[PDB]
Amino acid sequence: AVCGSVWGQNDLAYRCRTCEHDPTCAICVPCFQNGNHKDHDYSIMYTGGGCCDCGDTTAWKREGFCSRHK
Ligand SMILES: [Zn+2]
Ligand SMILES: [Zn+2]
Ligand SMILES: [Zn+2]
Repeated sequence: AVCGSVWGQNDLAYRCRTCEHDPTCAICVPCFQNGNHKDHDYSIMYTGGGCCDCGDTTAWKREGFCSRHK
């Protein structure tokens, strides 16, 4: 249902300003790759570590969920 990926400080992840509900939101690289963000305002970057928001309706717009957590 909600991605259980976690990553550390020096691990890349994705922000998407089109899909996020808060600037602190982020999704893991595989969730980004398996979703649809063309023409979105997204950036690969470091986030200080985190837990993936893919699948969480409180953190991420449903249209931005990957195929595996939709
Ligand atoms: Zn997006
Ligand atoms: Zn994920
Ligand atoms: Zn996902």
